[PDB]
Formats: sequence, C-alpha cells, structure tokens
Amino acid sequence: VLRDNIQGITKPAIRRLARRGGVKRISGLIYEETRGVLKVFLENVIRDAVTYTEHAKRKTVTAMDVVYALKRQGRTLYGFG
Amino acid sequence: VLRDNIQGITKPAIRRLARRGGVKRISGLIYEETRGVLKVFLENVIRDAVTYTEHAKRKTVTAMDVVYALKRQGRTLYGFG
Amino acid sequence: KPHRYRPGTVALREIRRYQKSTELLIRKLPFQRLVREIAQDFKTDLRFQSSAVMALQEASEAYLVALFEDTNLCAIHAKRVTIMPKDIQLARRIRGER
Amino acid sequence: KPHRYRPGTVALREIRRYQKSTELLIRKLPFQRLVREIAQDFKTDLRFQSSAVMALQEASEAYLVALFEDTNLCAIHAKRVTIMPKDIQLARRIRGER
Amino acid sequence: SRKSMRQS
Amino acid sequence: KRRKTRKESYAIYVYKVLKQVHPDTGISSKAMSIMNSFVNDVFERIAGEASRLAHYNKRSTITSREIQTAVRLLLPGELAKHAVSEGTKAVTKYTSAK
Amino acid sequence: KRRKTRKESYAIYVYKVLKQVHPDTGISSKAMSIMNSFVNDVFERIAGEASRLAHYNKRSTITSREIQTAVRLLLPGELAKHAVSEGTKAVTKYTSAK
Amino acid sequence: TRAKAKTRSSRAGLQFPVGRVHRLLRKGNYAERVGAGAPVYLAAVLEYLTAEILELAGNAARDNKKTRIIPRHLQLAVRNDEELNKLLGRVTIAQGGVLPNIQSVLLPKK
DNA sequence: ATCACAGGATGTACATATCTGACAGCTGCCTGGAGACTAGGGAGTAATCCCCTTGGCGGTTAAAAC
DNA sequence: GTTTTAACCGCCAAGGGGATTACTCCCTAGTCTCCAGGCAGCTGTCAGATATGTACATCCTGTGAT
Repeated sequence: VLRDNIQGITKPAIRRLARRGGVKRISGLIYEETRGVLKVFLENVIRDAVTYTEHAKRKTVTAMDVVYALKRQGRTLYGFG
Repeated sequence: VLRDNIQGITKPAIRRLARRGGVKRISGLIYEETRGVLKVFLENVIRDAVTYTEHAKRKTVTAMDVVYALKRQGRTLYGFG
Repeated sequence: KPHRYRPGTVALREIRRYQKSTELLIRKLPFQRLVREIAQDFKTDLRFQSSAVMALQEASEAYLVALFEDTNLCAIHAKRVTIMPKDIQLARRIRGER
Repeated sequence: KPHRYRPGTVALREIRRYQKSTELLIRKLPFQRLVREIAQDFKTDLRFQSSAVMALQEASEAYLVALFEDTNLCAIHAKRVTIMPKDIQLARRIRGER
Repeated sequence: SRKSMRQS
Repeated sequence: KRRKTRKESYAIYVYKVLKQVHPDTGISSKAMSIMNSFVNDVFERIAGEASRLAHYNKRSTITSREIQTAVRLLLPGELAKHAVSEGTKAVTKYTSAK
Repeated sequence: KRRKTRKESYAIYVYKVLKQVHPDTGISSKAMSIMNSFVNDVFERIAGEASRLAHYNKRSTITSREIQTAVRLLLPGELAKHAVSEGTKAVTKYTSAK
Repeated sequence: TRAKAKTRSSRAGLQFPVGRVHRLLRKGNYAERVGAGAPVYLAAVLEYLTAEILELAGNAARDNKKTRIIPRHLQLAVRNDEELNKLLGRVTIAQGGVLPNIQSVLLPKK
C-alpha cells in the first residue's frame, strides 16, 4: 500500500515546471496548490484509464488506455500510439 | 449591400449584456472590444453555417445549420432542433 | 433637491433585473442586419430562416455573457471594480481564443 | 566578498534553460509512486506499462506548464511578478475546471 | 409516484 | 391538403416521465424541444463512446457492457452509478421477461 | 521464434514525403510515431466530420464532396484552401487515368 | 490475362496509400458506402498536411544544426505556424518542450 | 555626488575527439490491395406545390443618443 | 433629464426555393483470383550524445569623475 506520495513532487520540481512556464518568482503557498491540482488531474485521467482497462478485461494499464483517456478529456497526446 | 452594421449593437445593449454577466462598472473602451469579439465569433459561426448550407445545396441558412455549426465549436445549443 | 441614487445602486438594480429576466438583450433588427452583412462575405444572395437568426442571437448573447463574467472576475482579480479591455483580452487568452 | 547574483538573474537563467530543454522535469520514481497510489483507489492489484507512466508524466507536465503560463499571465495582470494561489484559482476558473 | 434516491 | 412529413421526437416519453415525477405539472413547447435536444445529445454521446470502445477492443458488436462503460466514462459520479443501476435493473427485467 | 503480428503504420509514406521535401533530412523514431499519430488523428477528424455531414443530409455514401466539406470545416484558412486544391487535383488526375 | 497491377496511389500521383485509406473508411463505421474519389481526396489532404509539417520541421532541424527530425523540431514547427498551431491547439507533443517566451515585464530594466 | 566604464567571476556557446546505439537499407514472405465482372438501390435529375422568406408601409413609443 | 429615431407590430403582397414524388442509371458492395507492397527481422555505420578544453557574453560591484 502506497501512501503520502504527493510529497514526491518536490518543491524544486514545481519550481522547474514554473520556470519552463516562464514564472520568475514563486510564492511559498504555490506548491500545495500545484500538488492538489496535479492530484485532481491525475485522478481524472487515471480513473478514465482504469475504466478503459477494466472494459478490456485487462489487469495492466496500457499506454493506449492513457492516450484514449487524454483524448476523451480533450488533451490529445502525440508520440505514444 | 449592408455596411456599418456592427454599430447596431448599441452601448445600452452591451451594458445590458454586462449587467446580465454581473458587471457593475464598465469602461468606455469596452464597447469597441466587445463589438470586435462578437464580430469574430459571428464570423466563425456564420462561416461554418454557410459551409453546411452550401454542402446541402441549399440557398437558405437553416436553424439546423447554425446548431451544427455551434456544436462543431463545442457550443451545443438546445431549443432549435 | 431632486432625488439621485449614488453611483452604483442602479447598476446593482440592473444586474438583479437582468439576471432575473431571460429575454434577449440585443435588438432583433440590428443583429439580423449584422448577420446578413457578415454572411455577405461568405456567400451572396443568401437567405436566413427566422429560427436560424434567433439561434445565432441566443448563442451570441450567451457567449458574451460568459465572456463578461470572466472579464468581471479578471477585473476583481486586479483589485478593481471596472472592467477594462485588458481584462477581456486576458480572459480570452486564458480561455484559448487569441 | 563572495560573488552573488541579484535576486532575479538566476531565475531568468533557469527560465531560459528549461525553455530550451525538453526533458521531463519531475523525478520518474516519485511520479510513478503517485500514479500507483492514485490508481489504488480505483482498482486493486493494477499493473502499469512503462509507456503508460511515461505518457502520464508527459501529459501532467504539459498541463502543469500551461497552467503555470496562465498563472504567470494572471499575476502580471495584477501588476505583480510573483505567482500566488489566487492566480492559479483564477486561471482554472476562467478555463472552466472549477 | 416516482422518487429518486439521489436527492434522498 | 398536403400533410406534413412525420418528424419523430421523444416528446411523448418525456411527457410520461414528467407525469411520473410531477403529476400536476406541465411543460412548454420550448422546454419540450430543449428536453428532446438533450435526449438526442446524450444518445449521440453515449453511442459514440460505445462505438469507439468497441473499435478500440476490435469488437463488431455494441453490447450492454459497452453502453455501461460509456455511461461510466461520460457521467459525473453519482449520476453515473445511478444510471448504471437503472440500466442493469432494466436489462435484468427484460431478460427475465423474455 | 514467431514473428510479431504486423502493425500497420504510416512510417514509409511519411518517409517518402520527407525525402520529397527534404532529401537530406532524416527522422527519429519518436518523431515518426508523432507523425503517425498526427495522421491518424486528422484521418479520424475528417472521417467523423464527413460521416456527420452525410447523416445530416440523409445520405448513405461518403464521396469527395463530403470529405471536401469536412476539410473546409476543419482546416483553418490557407490550409483549407491548399488542401482543397491538392485534393481536387488528385481526384481529377485519378479520374483522368482510370 | 489480367492487366498489370497498378496502385491507386500511383494513379492520383500520391505517396499515401489510397487503398489503405479506402479500407479504413469502409471498416471505420462512418457510412454505409464509401465513394471512389473520397479516399483519393483524403490521401491528398493527409499528404499535403504531412508535407507542410515535415518541411517546417526540416527547416527547424537545419536551423538547429541537426539532420534528423526530433520531437522538439516538430513542436517548434507546429507552434511557429499560426494555422498549424490552431489545428493542433489542444494537442500535446511528447518531448517537444515549450517555446522560449519570456514576458517583457520580467526582463531586467536595461 | 550620482553616474559610465574596469575588471573579475561565472556561465554559456563553440571547436574537437570517442563511441555507440538507433536509424537507414536489404531480404523473405504473406496478406491485403488490385483486376475483372454482376446486382441492385442510392442518388441525380425533372416537375410541382405551397410556404415561408423577403420586401414594403404606416403608426406608436420605448429605447437610443446627447 | 431632454430630444430624437428606428425597433416593433400589424398588415399585405410576390415569388424562390425547400420539400416531395417519380424515374432511371450508374456507382459501389460483393466475390473470386492473383500478385507484389509493406512489415518483421537483421545488420552495418555515422549523427549525435558525451566529455573536454577554450573563447567570449554577461552580470555585478568598485571607483573615478564632470
């Protein structure tokens, strides 16, 4: 059983993502909000992917399931089939 | 040939639309920007509707054409078929 | 001596009135003329059903109301109570339209 | 006196470096663990392909980068150079996720 | 004659 | 004396459901048209999701489980679970009958 | 021992087009996969739009006109007109040969 | 004796497979019937879009002193072309990164 | 006394040499595409109707303009 | 608050064309046979990743100065 893995998205990682987004100065409360938003997004995408996998009667979540889940949410991804 | 019909969207009409949107105070420069935005939106929807009508070999733009045009742009509209 | 409301009471009254109401806020004939003028650039001698123009007006008003809601939110975000063109531009940029 | 860059030169340098680069910015193992922990709530004993986790990480990083660009735009709109949670909330509300 | 459990 | 063509709509079924949920309550023509459009849109959404579900799994038949998965994908949570319960109950009753 | 089941992709056609446009430029595996996914996505979009067009007009056949209208509806500006010209040229040549 | 086989792609002067597009249209549950010229037109459109993107990506690769197109080149090509960016607005390219855009307000004061 | 250079420190772009693994080319084969026919109905085309869109015109006043 | 105007409504009139019906033909599904284009599998080799050292680019603070 895995627990408290949201802290694995460290402050330097969020800082790097903001720098890639063009942010020059980051408040200290940004990290918790970013972790929550990422958790919600991953929850939605993983829920759709698991639904696709369960419909296929499989126990392994495949890249195609993730691609279909992203496409259903209007976030088409290129490079994974 | 019609011309200068964008001015038919009067200042009170834009003010009413803003009031329905909860806007309390409106700058004087809001009206030209709103007219431009409305013109762009109408241009897109009407272009799609005219394309649909031309494909149907019709010379009359129907309500169904407008509904399909809106649905293509992710703006599904109920109450017209 | 004449009775005068302060600058903002009537605005709130109009907000309440037009959020209670559901009728269209743009005049029918000017909007129809604008639709015909815009469509002239796409195809000539075009005809329009009345229901088509009504649907176009409904869609345009709903889009403008949502845009004005986002613009009001943007204006409030900037510690202001007045919407400005930069607020509209920011709302459309965040939406993904410009 | 040791050399010290002013507060904002290094930030701009990092912005340039991470906009020039294309590699993933989140550590792979913590992200995989987070994905598995989230998926535990939907179905037990789930397995994941490596390509699935890579695609999830790519999508999540792209979404976070776009959200941070919108947040930076919102913070600049408020005449600030610092992003705050209110900026993220405004961006997500305008996008239509809240 | 018809009630939904969603609204309790 | 040219009779108009037959235009099919869900009006009678929506009226029956309304009389089930609200006996002393009516519905206007515009509201009936809106409900018919809602039914058509949801039908199209679920059917398309089931079709792409069948295509992804290399199946040629749309079955009850494909529609169930489409409902689970498209509906938000409690709506999805209650719709699944109603659908399974209806399918069980239909199979039990004949 | 046994060869893997064949999986059809647009790799060779994309490579031929690349050699036509850039005789000396190559392509990576990830870039080729991205191009293949792009081709699949555009094909799905155009086919779905053509199907909806045929359904709206109570037609049973997808022809060059339906695809052309789908292209005009989906591609923006100069892309749409250039695609229309290329496709009409191809169809004219194909009908001219046999 | 039957005539020598000649691909439908060669007849239309196209590099994309007309027959494969026709088969996908027939087996894609799009319509009851598929016309003869529809796969030709669709193959031509796909070839034109692929040619445009590949040309722009090759230009980007040559500007980056590379001879092989990588996802970064494709991302640059897509996001630098206005119409291609509009077409792929809601599309994410893996390992494509982002454009070097820094807001003018964040730049140092001279 | 507040403002341009001087120069030091840091970082980054730029040749240069190794090496490797991923890409491009060759090969066998098989399955999917091409050739050659037939059947049948979907659609193109002609004729007709009436309806619903367009055009006009005068009176009222609420709404637009100032 | 005051002045202006055209939106709206009611009515009338003409006709363009959307919709329907009939007919027919030719375009496509379907089938069979045949063959070669493309895919999986190897394999060699050179473009780029990796150091590696170096020449600027740029930032920052001291400092002389008009």
